Amino acid sequence: MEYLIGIQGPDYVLVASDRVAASNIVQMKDDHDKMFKMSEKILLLCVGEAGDTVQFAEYIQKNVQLYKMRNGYELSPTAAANFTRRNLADCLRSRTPYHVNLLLAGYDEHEGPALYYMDYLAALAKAPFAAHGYGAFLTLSILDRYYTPTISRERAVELLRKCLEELQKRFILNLPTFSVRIIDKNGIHDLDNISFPKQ
Amino acid sequence: MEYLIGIQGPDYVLVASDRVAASNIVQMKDDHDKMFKMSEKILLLCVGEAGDTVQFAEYIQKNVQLYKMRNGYELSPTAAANFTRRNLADCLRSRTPYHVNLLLAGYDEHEGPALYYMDYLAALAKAPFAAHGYGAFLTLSILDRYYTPTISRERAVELLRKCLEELQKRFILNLPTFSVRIIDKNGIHDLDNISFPKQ
Amino acid sequence: TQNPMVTGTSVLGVKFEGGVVIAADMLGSYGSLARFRNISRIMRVNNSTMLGASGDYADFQYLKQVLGQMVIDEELLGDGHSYSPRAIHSWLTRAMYSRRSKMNPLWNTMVIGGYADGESFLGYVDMLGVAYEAPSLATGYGAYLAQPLLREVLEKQPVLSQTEARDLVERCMRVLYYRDARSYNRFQIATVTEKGVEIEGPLSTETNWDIAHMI
Amino acid sequence: TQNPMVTGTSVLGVKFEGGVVIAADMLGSYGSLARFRNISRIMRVNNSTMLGASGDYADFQYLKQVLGQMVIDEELLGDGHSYSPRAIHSWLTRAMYSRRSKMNPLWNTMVIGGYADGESFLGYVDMLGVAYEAPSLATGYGAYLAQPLLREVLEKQPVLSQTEARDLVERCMRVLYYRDARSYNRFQIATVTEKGVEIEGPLSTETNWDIAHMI
Amino acid sequence: TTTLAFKFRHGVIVAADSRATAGAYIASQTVKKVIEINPYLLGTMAGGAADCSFWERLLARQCRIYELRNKERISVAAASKLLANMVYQYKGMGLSMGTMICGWDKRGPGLYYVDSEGNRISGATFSVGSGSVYAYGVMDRGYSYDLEVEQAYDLARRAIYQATYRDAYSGGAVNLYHVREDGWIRVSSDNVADLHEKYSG
Amino acid sequence: TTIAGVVYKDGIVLGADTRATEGMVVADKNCSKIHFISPNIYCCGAGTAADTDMTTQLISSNLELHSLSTGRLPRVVTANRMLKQMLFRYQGYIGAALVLGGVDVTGPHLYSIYPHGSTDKLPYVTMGSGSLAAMAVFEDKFRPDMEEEEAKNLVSEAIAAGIFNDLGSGSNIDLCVISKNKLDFLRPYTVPNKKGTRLGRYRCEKGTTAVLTEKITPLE
Amino acid sequence: RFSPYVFNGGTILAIAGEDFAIVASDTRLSEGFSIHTRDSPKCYKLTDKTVIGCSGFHGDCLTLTKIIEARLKMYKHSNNKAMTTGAIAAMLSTILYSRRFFPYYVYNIIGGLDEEGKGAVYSFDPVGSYQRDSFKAGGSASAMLQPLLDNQVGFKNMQNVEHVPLSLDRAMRLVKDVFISAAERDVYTGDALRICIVTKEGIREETVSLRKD
Amino acid sequence: SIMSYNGGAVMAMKGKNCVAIAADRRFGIQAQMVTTDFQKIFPMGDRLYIGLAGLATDVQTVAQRLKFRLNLYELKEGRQIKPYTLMSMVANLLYEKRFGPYYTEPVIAGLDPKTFKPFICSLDLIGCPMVTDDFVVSGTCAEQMYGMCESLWEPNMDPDHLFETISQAMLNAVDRDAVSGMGVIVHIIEKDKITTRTLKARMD
Amino acid sequence: TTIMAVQFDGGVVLGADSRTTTGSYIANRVTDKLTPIHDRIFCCRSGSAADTQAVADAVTYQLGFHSIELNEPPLVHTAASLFKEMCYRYREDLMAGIIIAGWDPQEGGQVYSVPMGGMMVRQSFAIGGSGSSYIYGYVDATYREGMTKEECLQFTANALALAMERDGSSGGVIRLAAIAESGVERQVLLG
Amino acid sequence: TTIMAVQFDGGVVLGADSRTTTGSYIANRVTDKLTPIHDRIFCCRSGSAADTQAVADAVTYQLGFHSIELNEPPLVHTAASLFKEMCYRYREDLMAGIIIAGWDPQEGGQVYSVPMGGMMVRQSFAIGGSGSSYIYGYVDATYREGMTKEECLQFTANALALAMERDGSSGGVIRLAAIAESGVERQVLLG
Repeated sequence: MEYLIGIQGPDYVLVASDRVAASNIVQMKDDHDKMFKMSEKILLLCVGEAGDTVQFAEYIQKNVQLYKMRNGYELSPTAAANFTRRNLADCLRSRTPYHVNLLLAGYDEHEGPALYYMDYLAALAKAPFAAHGYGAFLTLSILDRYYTPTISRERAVELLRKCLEELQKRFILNLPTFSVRIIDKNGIHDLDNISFPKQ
Repeated sequence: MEYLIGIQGPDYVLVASDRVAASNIVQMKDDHDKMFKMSEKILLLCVGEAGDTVQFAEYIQKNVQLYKMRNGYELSPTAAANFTRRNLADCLRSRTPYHVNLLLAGYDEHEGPALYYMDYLAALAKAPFAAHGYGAFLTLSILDRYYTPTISRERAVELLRKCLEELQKRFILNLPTFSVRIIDKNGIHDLDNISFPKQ
Repeated sequence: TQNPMVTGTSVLGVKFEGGVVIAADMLGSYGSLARFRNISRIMRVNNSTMLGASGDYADFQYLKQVLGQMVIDEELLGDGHSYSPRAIHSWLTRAMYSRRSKMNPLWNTMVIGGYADGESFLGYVDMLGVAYEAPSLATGYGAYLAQPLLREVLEKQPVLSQTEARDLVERCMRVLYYRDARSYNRFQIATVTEKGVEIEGPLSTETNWDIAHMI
Repeated sequence: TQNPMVTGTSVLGVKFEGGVVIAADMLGSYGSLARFRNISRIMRVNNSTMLGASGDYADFQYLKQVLGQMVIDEELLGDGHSYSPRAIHSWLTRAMYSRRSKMNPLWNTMVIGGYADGESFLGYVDMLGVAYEAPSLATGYGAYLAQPLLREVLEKQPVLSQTEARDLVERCMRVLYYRDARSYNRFQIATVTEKGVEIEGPLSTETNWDIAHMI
Repeated sequence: TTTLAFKFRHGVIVAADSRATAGAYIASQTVKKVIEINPYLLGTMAGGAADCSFWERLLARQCRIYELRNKERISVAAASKLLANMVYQYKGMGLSMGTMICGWDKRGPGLYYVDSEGNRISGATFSVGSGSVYAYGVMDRGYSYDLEVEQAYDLARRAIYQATYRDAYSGGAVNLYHVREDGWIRVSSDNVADLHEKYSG
Repeated sequence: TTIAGVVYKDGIVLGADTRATEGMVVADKNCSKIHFISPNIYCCGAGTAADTDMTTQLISSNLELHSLSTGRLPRVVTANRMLKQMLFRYQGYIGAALVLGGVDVTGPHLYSIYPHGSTDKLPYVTMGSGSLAAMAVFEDKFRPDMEEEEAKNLVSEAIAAGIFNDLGSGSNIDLCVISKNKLDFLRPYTVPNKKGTRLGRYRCEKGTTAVLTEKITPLE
Repeated sequence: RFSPYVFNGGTILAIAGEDFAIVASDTRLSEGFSIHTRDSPKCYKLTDKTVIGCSGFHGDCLTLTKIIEARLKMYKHSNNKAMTTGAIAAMLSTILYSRRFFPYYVYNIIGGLDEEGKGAVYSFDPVGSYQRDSFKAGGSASAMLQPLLDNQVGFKNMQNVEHVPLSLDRAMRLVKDVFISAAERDVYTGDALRICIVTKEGIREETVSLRKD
Repeated sequence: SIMSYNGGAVMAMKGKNCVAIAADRRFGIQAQMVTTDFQKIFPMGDRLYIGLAGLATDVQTVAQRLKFRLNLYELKEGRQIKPYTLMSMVANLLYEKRFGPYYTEPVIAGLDPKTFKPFICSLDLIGCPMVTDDFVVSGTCAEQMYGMCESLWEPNMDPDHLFETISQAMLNAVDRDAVSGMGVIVHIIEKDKITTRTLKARMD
Repeated sequence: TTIMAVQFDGGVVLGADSRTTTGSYIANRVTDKLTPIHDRIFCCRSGSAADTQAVADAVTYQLGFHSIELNEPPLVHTAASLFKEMCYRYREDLMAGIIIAGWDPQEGGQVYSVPMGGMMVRQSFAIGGSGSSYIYGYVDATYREGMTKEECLQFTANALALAMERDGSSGGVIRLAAIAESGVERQVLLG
Repeated sequence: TTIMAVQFDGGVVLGADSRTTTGSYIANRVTDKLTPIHDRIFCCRSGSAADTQAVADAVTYQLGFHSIELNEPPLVHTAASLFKEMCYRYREDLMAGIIIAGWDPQEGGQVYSVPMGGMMVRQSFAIGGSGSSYIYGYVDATYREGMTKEECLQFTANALALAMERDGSSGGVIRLAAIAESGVERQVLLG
């Protein structure tokens, strides 16, 4: 439903969800956070049934830290992505399935940055730029004409601006405020909250 | 979905529509007009299935113009309200029912200002201020909080701006620009178009 | 049982002075075909109580089996204590409720008649566990049809004799033979006293058809 | 007709050298009960063509009525012109198609056999208006059962004699008596040549049951 | 059914109606909805009586066990997490429960919102029930953080009055609870008719 | 609803119970279920109340027209034919359970009509929801060619059994006797159920209710 | 097919007095358009200071009554003292939620004395919530009886009508009036009335007839 | 139900020489109210009113069609209308829509045009008349008003006790009612005059 | 329910039970299930009741009018044709169990059957009704070609006796109809 | 399909048709519908084929085991009880038309019936199968108490003959069984 974008760079991953926690008519919470800092270079975003989102984040966020304590080091983004896919694919054929839509943002020392893309039927994907929800019908074509693999981060933030400006022009939902993270050789750095005065 | 609000005063009726013509994902037209000037002192608003709204405009607009050209004198608002209610109540039980939501704004030389309220089941109502959709709820609360029958028109414009500022904070819709009219002893005077930059 | 295959029909019981008379017919109709026109729908339990049932006949056979086992077991206790009729009523009620709670209803409508220790007894057990005592019971269509005869005479006279009761049961069964499509002109009367339990033979009715010579 | 009440069963028809033989049986089954075990299911139209049907027997009576009317009309013109069998086939197809197009279908499966002016004719009409010509037609389950026999011998020999065709019809009807539940051991043969139209009597079959002595 | 809760500088305000109908038929006008979990917690009854009642009683039992094991009062977020985990195990089986978890924390003011759908979220203002949107309207008119005590009382009371005036499924007495730093206190319980006479002019 | 019919040695005795409930609540305590058709023919209704009313008034209109056009006393069989033809024309949509009785020159004639259009001549009929109790009492104690008081007692007894069974009426019984000469029609026949007296004057005092806006309009 | 419930109807009344709990109930057990009996008292006398009434589906009423009696004996044989009223209420609430996903179709009213010696009526619902009210009318005749008690017990919608505490005998004639007035218009009510009075000295019962239709 | 889409509650009660009809004031969609001034009691001539409950569309439509036929009748014949005549007229108008039914439950309350005889009756949604002597009710809530009127009604009532009795009945039964409330209008008429009062009902 | 028609040399013999039922409750213990149309032609009906009553009235109308316009006694096959037309015309809505028989001066005794469909056939004997399958079990066992009147009476007596005894919908009492060149002889029996 | 058991004084006589049908097609033209369980006890089955085959095999298992452990010839009522339990317990999935018959040393010939429900009754004669209703129409007319063996054979011959002739599902061939004190005599009437 709501929105979250997934742009990859050469050496950074620029993810940005929204802050909306509405219930079918009214916007109950307009500063909500959907971000779960797994490791020092691995982020995770979630979209779907809001009873399943918190539960599956509670599973992964409290299992990867267990791996961290046991082995004395940190997962690859690849193995973490596959581990999440494995848990979805095992949880799907049960009496209690999960209906979530993830995308994972990681950073290796060796592979560098990495982006994965989940789905409610547990499919892996190694995408250059992924999205979710209804926004994802527009905001990928708003992007696929101005994407360059060797793009700098200020161009990327500008392209976020250019894309949100076209989001809030022809879209029935409200979506006033977007939070923005970035990953680098250091770790998770939070950029400023991107909101808009419309008119 | 959307909503067009109308307030009653001592000698004025403050109606306020939107300018949104969206279809199920996207806002196709951002400057739509839902205001049907029937005669020199009678407005009409319409909300519902958009194949029907244009044909109500056709039917009622052109038929009241027929009345005016035939006899020599403009209708009362009350007779216009009943004529619309009768036409809906007749077209209801057929193979082709019409599913719209009207509310009528008029002003007589003798009755003064009047505000009516339809339904998709064709009920007359003589109300001080109206409601449809979900803008219904989140306007009626504050609007019934602040009402005085002896309220001046600039107070009403201030109240309406305040109500819209409360609207643009807890919806899930977009609603950027609202067109506003007023009715006086003279006629239909268009006010300025009321949009809001959100953040 | 979701679908009752072979149904009985209505059972009639009524108290009197120191005894309870129960009488049902001997019909095993399936659908509308009277496929089994000689069956017994009344169990004579040990010395005091006595059972009569409706609905699916197989479930009646099953409960007949289980009750016979339990009564034999208490008789093999050799202590001198038996089941009161109301105890059987309680056990049967709990049994039916336990069946319907697990979505396995035993399609029946059962009547328990017993006489013990000066006091008569006439109990009712539904499929749904609805169970009560009554001076006159009528199952099936009998609760529509022969119940007003019972409630007329019992209101006009609270106590009865054995002969009055037996004759009244005969009249009610004649009427049920008149206007019930799942009826049959062969029934047995079963009567308990303090002198024991006795099942009479396959009796029949005397009909009248003098209305048919009118147009 | 939404629900066919009284169905017939399979109708067999095949051309030969200068003639067409048709034979269908005489059974009027309802449900599974063979309620009408003596009826006629072949109308002898005027002198050349000839009709045989399956499905709802009442609809076949209706079409019998209408076609008899039409044929009597053209004969009473006195102009010396009759209907070709192919014209009959065309009219029947148009009638069935217009009847189903109003969503009130005639539940039938019809065979028109005719011999006119040297050329044999053997036509088929379905309920949906599906219609064609064939050297051999088999309706109902006969299209599953006896149709391979026809298409075996006609592939083995493209022309036939009257004797060979009649024998083959007999064998196919025997086979249908073996493994069709809606079959009956009494059928009638109809034959058209240039000598006119001739309907044979209610012939029977000869069966074998020697496999039953095996276990 | 209309409940609301909002925290501010001087703690938490919780008010609710007391009308709990049955279909089109009102059962009672005096159904006490704000379930008093602890001497430091307050829970609500938002959608369904028995579910809210039962699970909040079980949560109270759980929290008392926790405090007796740790010699220490539980946090607010902890109770919200426990309630969400207990409710989540019956997903889809037909539990309606939209309650609110209020109380004072080691961090201070705490306001969480737990659904039978499991939408466990913090926040600053909330309103649950059928006429909840009316409370949203008039409250987000009158809301600030820097409000006073009597101001907040009037805001909540006016809100519930408007909600019971417009929507039909709400009415009865208007309770009023106030969470301080140390303990909660009932402010008052006012009838609709008194407020109507008082606030209509 | 329990209407009954019988034929004694001269004519017809019709009875009824007059509790017309709407769903689960006793809506009425006195409902005239015995309707007029003609000076010789009556009718009772069951099931849908207004359908029976409108149909029986339409048939009574048509028979009054036909009788006044003819100029002699009407026939029961013509009423029967009209009713069955109309109700068969409505394809059984209109639910009207009818009992038709009247005395012609041929004598007493009773017909029961089922709302699809199936009709029967019988010496005794019972219709309605509680019809089975009255059918029980009839099949118990009917004999042909009963007397006047005998039949009246019988019909009263049958409908009383229907009232002691479910969905009878607090209304005490309506009866009607049609003969060759004497037409009678008796509304308050015999009251078994006296309502108990009040145990407390729960009187509303003059001024216990707050008034907001008074208004007086004189008349002539 | 098999439907597991059937509606038997019934009417249970309760009035919380100053030092008395009056629970009364008719004894008609019916089903659809028939009459099964004219003697089935809905009330049950548990302790010397507790009376429970149960309406709705009758088999569940019987089963629930027996389970409550069993747990009463368990509490007594474990803890050497009788239960209170509210403890019984809480236990019943636990039971009714303990069969949540296959519910009892039973309305319940527990009256009785508290530990202070005052009247206390605890209403219920099928799903298992409860509250301490001053009066409830349960079963089929709820809407026919609640507004009259609102007028008479609550003194509501009245003007300049002062509050007298409800005496015993005035409540008695109130119960007799409301049962006659409710038996006039309702179909699931009549043929007897079993009136239970809880005092500080025991349980009194009283049977007053009604109209027999 | 469809009868509970907009609510509605009409009570009419026969007094000694006078008759009192009262209704609720609320109008709104299923739970969201709109206004408090919706008229459900109409003047059909003098000393004779009709009340309507149910779907408001059918309420206004039936009221206007009845006004149409009523004016035509009173202009063909110079006298005014008797209550039985109006009852048969309403029954005929409803039964014309036997299969496309209007969703309403009319209540006629009026006096005799020649004498001072009171009159009450109600009709079903297909045109079933029902005359009584004590009271008739309609609308969504029924059993509440049945209980109250069977509790409080006495046969011979001066207009003040009549007014107070219908007042208490309407107030209590509407306060127990959910979807219909928000005020009471009371018409108490008699041979001499027509009185119209509104009560201080609970606005909850 | 169960209706039975046998022809013999001189004429035909009809016969039925009565017991019109609605569900499991008998509404009518005794019922004229056979209907006079002309003075020599009967029809006995089954299926639903109202359908067959209205159809019998309409057939009576058209047939009597036609026979008066001929000024000649009608054929039985004429009435069979009328039932065929008016049952096939509304076959979507009726449940016709019509069996027509009757003596004719030109053709002797004849029996036609009309089942629920609308087909018309001539038979030498006929069953009909829901409780007819059993006596249909042995009507091809006991029948002998060329009976007398009394043999047909005894035959159908045993037929309807066993049908009433076995099936639950049938029962009540037996009505017989003797149609010949001489007259119409009806009687009521039990045994 | 149509199965039938008749006892006489010395022993019993059984009988069935052959044709196993599926839809309107016959899969099997000739079928042992009656099955030996013990050497003196048969059963003939109907309804579903697979269900009754499985039940008969399980009864064969338990009954043979029990009879060997007794070291005595088994009773007929015992096998009746076994089919009763197997049917009634795990019903709601089966279509049992089971008829138990057989000679017994203690009791002579007996015939037990188990319909689709699961009730158990002792009868003197019995029907079973879809096309059993018609000969059930006249098996209560032709039967006389106290027949001989040849009378029972001719009886079942006529019965199954008309059952095969009239019903569409029946047909095929007649198989008969004669069980007595002496031996078991099976024969096949064909054509």
